[PDB]
Amino acid sequence: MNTPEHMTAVVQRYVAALNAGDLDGIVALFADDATVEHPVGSEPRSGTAAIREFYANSLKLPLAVELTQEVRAVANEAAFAFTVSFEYQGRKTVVAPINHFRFNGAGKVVSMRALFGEKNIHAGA
Amino acid sequence: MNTPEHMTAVVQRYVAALNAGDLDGIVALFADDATVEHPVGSEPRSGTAAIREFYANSLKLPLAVELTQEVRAVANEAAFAFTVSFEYQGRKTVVAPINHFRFNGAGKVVSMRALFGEKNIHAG
Ligand SMILES: C[C@]12CCc3c(ccc4cc(O)ccc34)[C@@H]1CCC2=O
Ligand SMILES: C[C@]12CCc3c(ccc4cc(O)ccc34)[C@@H]1CCC2=O
Repeated sequence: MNTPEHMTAVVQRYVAALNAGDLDGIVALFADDATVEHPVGSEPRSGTAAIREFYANSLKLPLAVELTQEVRAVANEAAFAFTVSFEYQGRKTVVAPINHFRFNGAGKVVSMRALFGEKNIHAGA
Repeated sequence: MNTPEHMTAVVQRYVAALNAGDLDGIVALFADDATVEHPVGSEPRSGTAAIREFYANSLKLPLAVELTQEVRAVANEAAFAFTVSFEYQGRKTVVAPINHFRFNGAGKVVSMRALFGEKNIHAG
């Protein structure tokens, strides 16, 4: 099994990597054949190239990402509450998702699902 | 597809029914063919009779429950952060899971999963 400490560390490193604008850092958390599903209910992005593309696009704006509560880690899975803040043309957005990671045997992430809706996107005006 | 309003209010009723020790009310939120998996990793209890006994058992001690952040609701799913507290034999325990609901076409919860580890169980 994965250890909860390893999963929690991966979640923390993922946030730090977002904050550092570190694309290779993020992508390396993932399995070769992982999936990102963003938002929940959309067609999952699949494989390294599509994952790299999703995060490359995500990082076009400077992000302030913040783990808002302790990570919840059990078996081969982790879930976490966080915020992602950004600003474009003088307009602030704070999104509050809850994300879910499944890990494989090697301790790599095999799926990401980002669960959030419109009521979780918060504007500055 | 379910409304985020509806999935959100269901999360509120759930928390309320836990606080109220209102067993019938927790159970009515779930579909006939729902399953509950608590903690993620265990064998899912399945169907109305097994779900009721799951709650009946948890409700042997009075539960103090509260959402610690906004609900997230999208597509047919909601996820929520919360603490659940109880007191037995002179010890207070606080657990902080994140739960995940899937809803069916008719607005009932057809799947629940409680995500928490040892580090989310707190002994004061
Ligand atoms: C600034 C601008 C008009 C307004 C505007 C632009 C780009 C992004 C924006 C984002 C906003 O949230 C509000 C206004 C703009 C244009 C780019 C060039 C231009 O004239
Ligand atoms: C299962 C639960 C979340 C976790 C939890 C509950 C009750 C007692 C518990 C006791 C524990 O040692 C660990 C976790 C729980 C809640 C009852 C309803 C609910 O959603």
